[PDB]
Amino acid sequence: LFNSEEDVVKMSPLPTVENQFTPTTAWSTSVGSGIGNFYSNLHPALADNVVYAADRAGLVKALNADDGKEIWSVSLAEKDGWFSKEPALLSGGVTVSGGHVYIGSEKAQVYALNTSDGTVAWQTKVAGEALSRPVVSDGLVLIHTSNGQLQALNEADGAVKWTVNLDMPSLSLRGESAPTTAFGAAVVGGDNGRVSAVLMEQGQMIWQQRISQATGSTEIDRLSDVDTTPVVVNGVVFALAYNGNLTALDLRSGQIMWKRELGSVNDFIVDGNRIYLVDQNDRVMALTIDGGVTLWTQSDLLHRLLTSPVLYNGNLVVGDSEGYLHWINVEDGRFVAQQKVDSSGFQTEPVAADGKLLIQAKDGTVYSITR
Amino acid sequence: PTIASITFSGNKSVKDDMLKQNLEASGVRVGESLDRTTIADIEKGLEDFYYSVGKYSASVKAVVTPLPRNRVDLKLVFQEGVSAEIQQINIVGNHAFTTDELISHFQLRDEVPWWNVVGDRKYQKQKLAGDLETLRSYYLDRGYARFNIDSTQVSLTPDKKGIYVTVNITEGDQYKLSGVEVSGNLAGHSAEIEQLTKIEPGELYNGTKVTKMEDDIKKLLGRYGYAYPRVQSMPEINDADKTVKLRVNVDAGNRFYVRKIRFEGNDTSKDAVLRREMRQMEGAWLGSDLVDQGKERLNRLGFFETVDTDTQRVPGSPDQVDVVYKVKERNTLVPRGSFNFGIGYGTESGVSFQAGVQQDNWLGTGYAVGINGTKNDYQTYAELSVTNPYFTVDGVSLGGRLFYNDFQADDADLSDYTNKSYGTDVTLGFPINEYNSLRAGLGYVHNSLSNMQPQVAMWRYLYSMGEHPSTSDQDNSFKTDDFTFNYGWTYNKLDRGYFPTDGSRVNLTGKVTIPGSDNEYYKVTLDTATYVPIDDDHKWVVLGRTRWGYGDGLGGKEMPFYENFYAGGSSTVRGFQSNTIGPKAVYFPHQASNYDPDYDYECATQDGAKDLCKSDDAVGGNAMAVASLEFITPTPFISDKYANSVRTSFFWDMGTVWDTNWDSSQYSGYPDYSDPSNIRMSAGIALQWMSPLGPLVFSYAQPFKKYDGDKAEQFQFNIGKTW
Amino acid sequence: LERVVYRPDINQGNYLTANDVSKIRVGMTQQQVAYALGTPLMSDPFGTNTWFYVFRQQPGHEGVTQQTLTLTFNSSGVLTNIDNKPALSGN
Amino acid sequence: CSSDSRYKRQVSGDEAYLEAAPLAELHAPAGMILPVTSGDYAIPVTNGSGAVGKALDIRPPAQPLAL
Amino acid sequence: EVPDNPPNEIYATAQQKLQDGNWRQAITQLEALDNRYPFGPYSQQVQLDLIYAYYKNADLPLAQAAIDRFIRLNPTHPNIDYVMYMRGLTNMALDDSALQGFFGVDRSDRDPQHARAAFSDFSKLVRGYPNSQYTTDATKRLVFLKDRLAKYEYSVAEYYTERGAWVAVVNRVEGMLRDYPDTQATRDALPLMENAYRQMQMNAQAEKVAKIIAANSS
Repeated sequence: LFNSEEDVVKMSPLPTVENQFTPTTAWSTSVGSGIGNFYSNLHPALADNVVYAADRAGLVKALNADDGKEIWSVSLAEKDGWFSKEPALLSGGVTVSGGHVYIGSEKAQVYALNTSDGTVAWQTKVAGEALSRPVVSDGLVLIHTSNGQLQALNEADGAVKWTVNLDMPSLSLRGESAPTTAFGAAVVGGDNGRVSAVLMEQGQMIWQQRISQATGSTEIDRLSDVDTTPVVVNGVVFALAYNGNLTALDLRSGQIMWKRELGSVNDFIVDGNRIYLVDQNDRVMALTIDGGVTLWTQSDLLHRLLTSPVLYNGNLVVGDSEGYLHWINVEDGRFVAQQKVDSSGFQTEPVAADGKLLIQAKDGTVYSITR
Repeated sequence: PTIASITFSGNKSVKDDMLKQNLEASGVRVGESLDRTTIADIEKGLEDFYYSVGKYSASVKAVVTPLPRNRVDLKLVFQEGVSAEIQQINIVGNHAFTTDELISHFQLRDEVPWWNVVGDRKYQKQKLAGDLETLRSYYLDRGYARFNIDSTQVSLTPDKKGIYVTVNITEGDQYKLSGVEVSGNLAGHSAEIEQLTKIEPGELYNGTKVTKMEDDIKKLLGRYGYAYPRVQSMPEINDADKTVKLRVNVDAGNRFYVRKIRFEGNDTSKDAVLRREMRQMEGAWLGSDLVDQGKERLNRLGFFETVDTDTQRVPGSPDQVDVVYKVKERNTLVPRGSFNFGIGYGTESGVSFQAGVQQDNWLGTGYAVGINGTKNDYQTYAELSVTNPYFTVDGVSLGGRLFYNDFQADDADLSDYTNKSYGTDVTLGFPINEYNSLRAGLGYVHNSLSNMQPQVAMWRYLYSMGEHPSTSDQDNSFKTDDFTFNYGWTYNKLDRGYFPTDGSRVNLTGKVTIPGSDNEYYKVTLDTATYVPIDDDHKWVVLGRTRWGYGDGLGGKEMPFYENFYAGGSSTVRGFQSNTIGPKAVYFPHQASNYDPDYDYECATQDGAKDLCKSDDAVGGNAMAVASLEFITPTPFISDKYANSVRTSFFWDMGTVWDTNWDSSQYSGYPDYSDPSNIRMSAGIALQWMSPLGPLVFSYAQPFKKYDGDKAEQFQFNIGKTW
Repeated sequence: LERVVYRPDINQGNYLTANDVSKIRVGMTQQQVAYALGTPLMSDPFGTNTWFYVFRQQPGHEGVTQQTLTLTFNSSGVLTNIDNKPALSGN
Repeated sequence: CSSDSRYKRQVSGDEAYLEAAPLAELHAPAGMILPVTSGDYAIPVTNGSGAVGKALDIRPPAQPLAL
Repeated sequence: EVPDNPPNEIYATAQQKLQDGNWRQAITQLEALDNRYPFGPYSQQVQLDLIYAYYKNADLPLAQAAIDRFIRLNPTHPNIDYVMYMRGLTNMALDDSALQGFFGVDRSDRDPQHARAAFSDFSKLVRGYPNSQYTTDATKRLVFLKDRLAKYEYSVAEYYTERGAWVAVVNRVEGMLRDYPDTQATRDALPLMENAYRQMQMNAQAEKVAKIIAANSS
């Protein structure tokens, strides 16, 4: 009847399976019901040979990072009190320093757990929900929110040191980026297509720079650029655009170092010399830090709804929405290897440390990978 | 090139009408100028339009062809990923209520449940722009006077199909209504105004309550003719003590006078037949509720598919209004006005049919005429009625009718006779209250009968009159001549539209003869439908309808069989055959009289027994009770809900008809009709749709309970009733 | 003629409470009278500079009450004559 | 379909307007002023000799036709 | 439905279809000639033909809309007199909803609104284009239609006289004396205001209308 008159703009076939080497799923665990029908950023974290997995129910799950063995764990969901039991809508990734592991939520709460035990150490009702990954700075925590506001919090007990409004458009895509803390400054990006830098105190600025090209009258062409956490090396910042353009920038001023063709991106990483980037067409490509000059570009994961990439074990790797992982060469853009791991949905970003590759798929399960 | 054509491929789930409009809103039109460059502006604008309708993932492709004079056809082809689906709805800073409670009141939804696929979760900013106020009104009703929507936010997934909305809030706190103060140019109405305003100071302050208090103040001033008051509402807020001392401030304006009453529409209705349905008079002070009662009277008359009122201020002068009653006439001006034709076409092989007219567009001094003619069984039944519901302009009414009936009892449950009756009525209606009527009238009837089959339920009456025909025979004659008081009563209030949604209708109609007439039964009938809008808004409705009847002989002379209550008319209870329900007749034996051996005449001892013999004929019964409980629903189609307003309804029909004079001890061998204990139930769906004729109805119903007499057809088409 | 039947409480003309009436004073110009009572719902077709006010009610089949209030002006539209009558009776 | 097959100019309504009322005047006596005859509803003394819609060629006038 | 021959040929077959009274196919062909050649030199001619082609075949609302379109797009043109005349004739005939009443039904008080629109638009015509070939027909229509309006207002004044809304009655009949007093319906209506004034007991006012109507016995 009508089923065939509806349409689905194509999501392209899977590329070359044949590989330089084969990876394997060294271990995996269930974490929750999780990202479910519900897209949000909740990648896990790793430190101290322990994986701080966390999942959207509100469950937090430390795992011994070599094993599908378990470490302290809690649910932060509302104690039901003869009312409607509400899941935390746990969100904004996972971050660890010192005595605490900090995790946002899609409601007012950011929860700090301890690293020593599963108890919530401090919780703070930040200004709108903590979609962004929290980041540490040796005594601060810095956060950004669905309402575009940035918050800075005091790492012992969660009191807000300062707030800043970064403005929002109608039809944002997230109202989310992590702050990045480099050369002593914060850099953050906001869905109006702006990136702003602050002096680590008082909420007072180093600059704003505005990345807002194409300027299409329709909001859907003009979701307004950055959500992706900007990053810095040598005080050279990088920022990038859902539509609009990637750019390298100064940090000391906000001056553009250079600007690049790269829209259709929500996800990237860098290294000591290069940019690696993924796309909403799910093209994947590499550039130099100077000038942002294209090192290589390839497109065989077209519309694969890929994750953010990471540099892992001397290759690139990326997650793929049918549950795959693709390993890609540093300099060639060829596929190095591929695997199927998830079977339920996978666009939440990879995490890599201690030579472990970790992902949390949708359907609330974590997989650990090695090659 | 001129765009000598434009062609559209796909465009699923968006109406072509808004696309056709959006082309013009984008500066492209049929026969406009074009070039291959401009197509890039056209297609992105259509993407922008689809983006603007929530088709955020959409894409457009544009195809251009030269016609032989190099004129161009622009075909347009349309691509989608199923757009604006919503992952989440989220509310932040909230403490007072879990967000499921709030979103349950949104028109938006997060997860359309396995329990119900009705509705959807496609976001639309037009819906959100209302739903934020549904949130705000919920919180103000609960009473959080300092509630603010803080920088409300919408976020859409990096795959452009997904959406979720986050409404940050500060709830503040819920405040009690510790004071109300009302001041201004009240024209002395304070003694009523504050009696709207009465509250216990501990009651909860409430945005809905203050909204209705404002509307009620505008209603009171409407009543007394302050039609366009300024009405202002301001809380004094004690945040420290968390209470509202509410203030309402009113400047009544002038007392408006209705300079003209204007009816626009009415193209068949003489202006008189709308203007007599006014309560509020031109050339008098307005009463807003009086005008609304006029609107309700125009609805109750039913001649109008819509009735709308603009109390337009007069140009060039203050404090005068014209009340424009815009109307749209039902039946679209079709000739012969409201018109009747029917076929009772159902599962039965034979059928009954009907014809007629009634609308007051007729001759002379402008009396109405309405005529009806029918066949059922082998009957002929036909009547003239002549009517003036405003015999004078008080709305005292006249109606007289002259009617002829013949029955030839070839089955159709028609008990075996030849029966004729021809009759007149003259009636005067008094409206004795705004929602009421009374009726008083002469009646006459001449009833003459032949071929009379001896029939207990009939013949018990006949011999309690005397001059019965012979039993053991059928070539049998009887006659009666009658003069009567015909009398009745009504209460009517219906928020009618055309098919009512609210209010009650009750009609009571009865008679008694003049003394010593060839009958002296009294007869009473009552008829009712009460309508209620479910959720108190008129679109979703439940109905309860009842009929009741009695007749018993005054000084003997029980009610004649030829006027008993039939039921099982498809108007009265569906599924049962038009006359079938209640008592079934029992014949006395005869071998035959006036009989054809090639043809069937029941309980002839040459075809049947020689002892008191049932048939599935029904003579109705002398007493009746009927109910329908009925559940009203629309039905979308290419004739969609709004464009055609087709009504359909489930119903629990219930019926019982019986004979309070059944001698259950004497004619005892048979089902006891003295008691209603054979109640009947049928469960049914009926569908009503309207045409240059009138309202057609298709009905389905089969019994829930069915007794031996209960002849039935599981569907029947029918038309009219009109009242 | 008349019978007991629900003649629907017909109002006619204008509202004339005492506190509205006593606003009239012979010095008034029509621009003032028009907000003293509200505008006159009746006026002379035949070209006398005259205004007519009726407060009339008919609370059913029984009872009729009427104030006539006739205002006539100097041709300038400045008032000169006032007449108030509660209605007579007769048929 | 059905049609009267001739005289395609006619009113679909009735011809009657051409006879159904004289322009019957009204003449107030001395001392009275008849109220002002109110603008748009006044109509001229027309030339007269123009045709009447019994016989007028209601066929829409011809523009100059060319390309 | 219709070929895309050269526009002169499509027009020739439109012309012919109208003269044949092939009204339905004619309307479809004029609509196609409009849509396929909306800006060409025939556009005005096509708009006039559309107006007639809606008015005949009694597609009156579409005629009224095509008239609006013509005036909006071409507020100056030698035959705008014909467009306003068609505005008139359309709104006039829009009262005469069917022939079934011919044996006696007085329609004069069914609805004023379209009669009043017809009148005011014929007024614009007769005042603006008195040299038109339509002007006499316009005037005869205006006289009838003005008396028809007066009949509707008189029907309202009758109703209110029978209800006894005597302020309503006087105000209506004074309205008729300001607007279109030179009508038979008003000359018959004035006794009804005399009655209205005298029932309202203002005999010193009523005698003025009594003297007026007595002086209009002749």
